[PDB]
Amino acid sequence: TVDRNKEDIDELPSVPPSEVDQGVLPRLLANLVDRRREVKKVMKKRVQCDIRQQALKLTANSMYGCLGYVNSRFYAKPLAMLVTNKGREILMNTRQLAESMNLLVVYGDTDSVMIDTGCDNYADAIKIGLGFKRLVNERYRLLEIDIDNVFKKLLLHAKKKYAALTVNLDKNGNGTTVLEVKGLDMKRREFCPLSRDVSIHVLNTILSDKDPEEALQEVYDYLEDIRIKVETNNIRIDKYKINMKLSKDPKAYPGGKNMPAVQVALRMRKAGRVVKAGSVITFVITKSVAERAHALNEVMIKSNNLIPDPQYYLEKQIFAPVERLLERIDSFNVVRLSEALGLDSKKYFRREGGNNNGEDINNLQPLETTITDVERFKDTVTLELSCPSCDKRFPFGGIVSSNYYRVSYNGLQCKHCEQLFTPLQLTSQIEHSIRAHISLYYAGWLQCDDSTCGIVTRQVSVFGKRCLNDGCTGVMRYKYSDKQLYNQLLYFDSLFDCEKNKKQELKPIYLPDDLDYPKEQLTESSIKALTEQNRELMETGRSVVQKYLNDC
Amino acid sequence: SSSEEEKKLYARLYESKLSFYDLPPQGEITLEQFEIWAIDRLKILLEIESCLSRNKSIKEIETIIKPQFQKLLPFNTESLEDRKKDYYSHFILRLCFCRSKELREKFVRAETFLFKIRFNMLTSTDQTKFVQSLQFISNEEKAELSHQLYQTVSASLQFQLNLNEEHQRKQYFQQEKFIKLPFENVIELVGNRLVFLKDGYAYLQQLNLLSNEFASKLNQELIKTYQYLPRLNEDDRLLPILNHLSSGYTDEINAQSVWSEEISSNYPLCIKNLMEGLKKNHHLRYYGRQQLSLFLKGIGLSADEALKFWSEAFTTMEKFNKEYRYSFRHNYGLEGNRINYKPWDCHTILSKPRPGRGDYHGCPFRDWSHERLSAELRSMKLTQAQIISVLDSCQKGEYTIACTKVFEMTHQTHIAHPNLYFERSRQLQK
Amino acid sequence: RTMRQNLQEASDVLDDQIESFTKIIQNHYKLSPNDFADPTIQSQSEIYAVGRIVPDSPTYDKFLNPESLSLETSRMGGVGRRVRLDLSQVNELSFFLGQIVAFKGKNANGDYFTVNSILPLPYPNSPVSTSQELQEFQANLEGSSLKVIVTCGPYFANDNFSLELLQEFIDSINNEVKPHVLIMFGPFIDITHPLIASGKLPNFPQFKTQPKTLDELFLKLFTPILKTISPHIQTVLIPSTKDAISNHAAYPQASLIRKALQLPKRNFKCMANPSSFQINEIYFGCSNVDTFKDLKEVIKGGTTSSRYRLDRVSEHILQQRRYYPIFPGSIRTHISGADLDVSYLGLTEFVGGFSPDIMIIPSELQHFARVVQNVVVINPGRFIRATGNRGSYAQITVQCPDLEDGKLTLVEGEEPVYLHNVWKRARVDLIAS
DNA sequence: TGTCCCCTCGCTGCCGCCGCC
RNA sequence: AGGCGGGCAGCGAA
Ligand code: SF4
Repeated sequence: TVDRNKEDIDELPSVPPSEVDQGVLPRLLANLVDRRREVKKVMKKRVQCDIRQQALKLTANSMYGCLGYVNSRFYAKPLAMLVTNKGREILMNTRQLAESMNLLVVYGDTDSVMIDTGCDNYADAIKIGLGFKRLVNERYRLLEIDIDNVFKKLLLHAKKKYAALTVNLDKNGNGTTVLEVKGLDMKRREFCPLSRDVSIHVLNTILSDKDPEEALQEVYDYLEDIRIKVETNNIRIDKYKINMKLSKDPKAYPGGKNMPAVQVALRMRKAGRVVKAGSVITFVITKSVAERAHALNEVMIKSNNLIPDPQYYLEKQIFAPVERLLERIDSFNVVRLSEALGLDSKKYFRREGGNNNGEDINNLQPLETTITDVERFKDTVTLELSCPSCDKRFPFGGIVSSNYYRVSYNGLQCKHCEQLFTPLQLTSQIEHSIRAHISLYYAGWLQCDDSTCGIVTRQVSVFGKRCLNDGCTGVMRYKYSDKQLYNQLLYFDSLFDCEKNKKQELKPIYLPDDLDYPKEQLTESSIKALTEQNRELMETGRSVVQKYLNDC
Repeated sequence: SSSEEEKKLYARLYESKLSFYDLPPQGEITLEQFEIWAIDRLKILLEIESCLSRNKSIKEIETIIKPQFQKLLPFNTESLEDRKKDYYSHFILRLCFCRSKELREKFVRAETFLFKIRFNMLTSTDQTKFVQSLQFISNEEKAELSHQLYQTVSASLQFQLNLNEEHQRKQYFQQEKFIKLPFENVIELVGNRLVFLKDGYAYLQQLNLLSNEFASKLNQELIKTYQYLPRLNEDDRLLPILNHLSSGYTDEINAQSVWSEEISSNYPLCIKNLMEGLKKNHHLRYYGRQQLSLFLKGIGLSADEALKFWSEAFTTMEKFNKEYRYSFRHNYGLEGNRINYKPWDCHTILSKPRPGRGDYHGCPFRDWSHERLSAELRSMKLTQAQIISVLDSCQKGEYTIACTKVFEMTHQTHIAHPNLYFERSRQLQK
Repeated sequence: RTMRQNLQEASDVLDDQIESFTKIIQNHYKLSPNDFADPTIQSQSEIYAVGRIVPDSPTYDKFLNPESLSLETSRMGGVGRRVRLDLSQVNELSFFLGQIVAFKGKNANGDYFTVNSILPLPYPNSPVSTSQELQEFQANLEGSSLKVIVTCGPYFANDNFSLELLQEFIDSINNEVKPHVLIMFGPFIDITHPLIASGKLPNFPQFKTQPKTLDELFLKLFTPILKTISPHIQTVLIPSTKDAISNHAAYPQASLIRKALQLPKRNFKCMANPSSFQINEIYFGCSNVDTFKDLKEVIKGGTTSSRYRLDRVSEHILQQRRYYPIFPGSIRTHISGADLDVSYLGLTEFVGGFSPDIMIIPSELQHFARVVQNVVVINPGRFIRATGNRGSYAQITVQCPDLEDGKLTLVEGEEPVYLHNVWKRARVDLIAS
């Protein structure tokens, strides 16, 4: 169904229109979705059927994945490009729709959004969620969105890593909480079960409804209790295991003298164990790091008399994971955490403040760069744009909030008519504004310094700076100074520079009292994602300005 | 003007590797290159001025500034871009520094000294080529006066070119050419008697004459540029840059003596600990390295002598040059932003992390056990009452007070700086 | 050069115009510098005054009358002061703003310069060529006459981007007309085009890859069409200040980069605005700013008014020896304008002081071809009209030079040289596009 | 005969290199 | 000893 350029696999086709008959791929995928839905209706034996439904989901996902496998007999790179393109588009539209209803999206990941409902109860947020679902499902015939989980408290550590308290309803309207984690140092196999258990206890304590400082004190008490237990070796060895699977043969690792699992695998191979590529290496650091790592089975032998090193664990397996866990938590004293775990507090003191700056008089700083861009572009006028379709005129202000244009994932969009600016329809307007300003500059209007004369003319005397009024002593100067025109061109350049837009260093286009003041302000993550998604359009709009900045 | 004409005019302008900066440059360069080149030459010139204000020797000065040549304004290169960098930077600074007489004096002094250096690393063939590019005497006239000229210039050759052997001096004199000039232009050499003087003419020590002529011509051109500046006051681009650049202006202790008892007797306890740990382990760790290096810099150890001492204490040269030479030169502020780092005082030393096993930095009055400190005091012939006194001072956290007590018993009372300790100990012997 | 406007350099060039024309008038009329005095001060004696026509008030009404003009003296002549003009004693005149004039009068009272006679500026000399050059050009032409076509922009209507009539024109010049040199003026991609101004750039199904900038629009929409031009026809482009493909928005305007336009070296050349060049013995003076429409005269006298306006404009320009003598330049209220780079009016003057054999200044007025002061003036008009109807282009046919027919006049002197007689040998036909 | 499990993004630890305070 | 820049390898996640 999709017409594509077979001479260049990197060129992206467009969606085939409605009149083309449903094809082969959508039909097969619909059948597979029906099968998995029937399996889920069977769910509603349970664990075995869950294996069944996740296998069917994996089959459905592979039906898309092999559109990106090079050695697949049905390799179609443009297809996978287009599916990912549309997926990102729907994520962008969903987030923008969320902002349209004054809703706080706190995260999103490739098919999902997380919305802070501002509610202290379950049903209050559920009503908003159902309204959101109804509003979004109307946009698509077969795409449908649905509530997956409800989190009473959400802790976002970083990208792909977060922990939450899932609200699970019961038969008789009863609601229970369950700790759900994704991608953290807990869920890893490189981290010991001891780290897992203590981190589970820490998150259970923080996300529970207790006084924040009291929560931190309880966590600290737990922490030095574990410190004493680890130091005295009063813990069963089994909780010390570290798992790391080697993708390559332990002979083919160049810097394997540092990573310990390679040494453990070499010792196992010498001892008479079969270790190859893809094998999982389990080991324990005993008392360099790699030279003190030995397998569990060797360590479980009391005849060896191997005691795990409390120092390495108490630093890296425990302190760093908890420090990462509570980084964004209010009044998190990392120094107190290290003191509870007995680590050097000077190593952590430089992370809170970034250490002392340190500098002499650095005169490598031209006064051209030291001038703030805000004062440079203060004496400028905004760019004006006309929509090619609805002919509405709006001031463009970069990738920023406005009542007239949206920087959609595909490109610049008008709010009034929802049409998409082609790159030419924006570059031509940019060039028109630039040339109009240049022609006004070359109009050669002259202005007199004197305040009681102030006359503006295009007449110049053979004495250029002499005012043409009888006896006027004022200094005659150009009305459109080339400094002002350079400022305006630099403003047009800044409006299309990705870096400035991402740091939000663009001059606001509306004063707070303006009736056209944007009612919904873009989030920083949104601006970063958009400026990365429209990099080509921004760079072309900047190159148009650079056409006239190089000559100036 | 075309690119070919510009290249030809430039090759004519730099037929010699050095230039007198007579004809202003022709061409168009961006504001980026303008500001960058002006800043580069101003940095080199500020470094020459800082060296002058410390009364450093000429040889030391070129040793410091040769890498700055390789970095900022590389010389002795066939690249046209570098030569134009030099020319436009000189004329840009000419524009910037002509506003006041003091600025003109500073600029001409620094530029003439830079000319002296640049003529110094230029080779004798290249020096002859530049000088030829002030009348040279013929071969017969040199032969007639060969004995007197050789007598006049023998001492100068020996003391400047280090030609201690007489045969080398004679060979250099045979190839050396001379210029016939009157004594009124060479009076400074006439007073010192570095030039043979006959019939009112002085036979040229040519670098001094060249530098004096450079200074005179440069001052005249600076005055002329100041006259022409009001016409160039009309441009908005250059004026802020010129204003910014104008405001931008505004051994007894050697590698072997620090090992000797005479100098080590004036050390404090901490520096003795660092020195002894260095001797035992032939290597010191980062905080100890910086502490000892900054103390040695404070007591007057030169950068070259510090490098020799640090290299000999670390008994390969490859890893040394790779990893420690830059640190030991950067402590002296010769690279980066060139920070002449102040030696750590006792508060800075006590603010550093506490030393561990193998770490020798810090304060012994804080980091050592009372037993080890007491033994070190018995090694200094301190009586038991004195030991109890310094231990009482240490127990209260007054480590500086304990060090001051140790100074007084072993030899404005309070000492809060190891370099102050060393200086007062040296004064007590002076 | 760069987009810089310096007031002092502007004033220096403005003064230099007066100074040079004062020297020229003194040389031609055999007058001593003592005969020239300051007209801004009271004098009891008639004097010669040279200056620039300027309004009596710096903030002036758009319409001017002979009672509302003034004269601008040079720095040396009258300390740059401006004095009112009294034209009651002269009956026939034609003045415009920015004109340089040579005058005879007396300042009777101090506040007015009473005009008694005007000194007509001498017409500059015509180019000359030797016998060997003319014989070589005759051999080049192989007996046949010389054919040149001049076309001016814009090349497409205001409601479409179609260039089919361009295809028909190229077909004609390739297969039937077969000229020697083709001259095309700008703007090619006009920046004042209405769809371009409003951004209504449509998706073009005829390009595999849609253009993203107006320069790419030119490379995809003009360039392949200009490639269809035959190799045997040499072509020249003279840009205008309204070209979107040009990064030089001032007059005078530098030549466009032929490599930037992707267009082959085999038969294509790009010249500046203004420009002057030779095809065989011919002289061209080409400027792409509308002086005919913009020049607004102040006229007295029945005889002067009874003359053709175009002839008067041509005489004014030939006397001024610069292609756009009006100062300040015209503006379009802001949309566009003359965009005079007053610092560089020197490039706008006649090259070498010669009157061009053929003077071509495109104008928005009706196409015309006239002979004024032995100089032919051509305006082929816009290749297309606003409504898209057929425009016009001019074909210039010049007879092959021959020393025996006598149409070339010999110039007396030790060096035997021959003036070109263009108006005797050139037929200009304005063809509907 | 010889195969495979989408790339791509962001996160953490380790290793070697470079400049700096 | 510390922050940054580019490179490799290991791994959790969409
Ligand atoms: S008090 Fe100061 S000088 Fe004395 S040992 Fe301690 S750190 Fe060194």
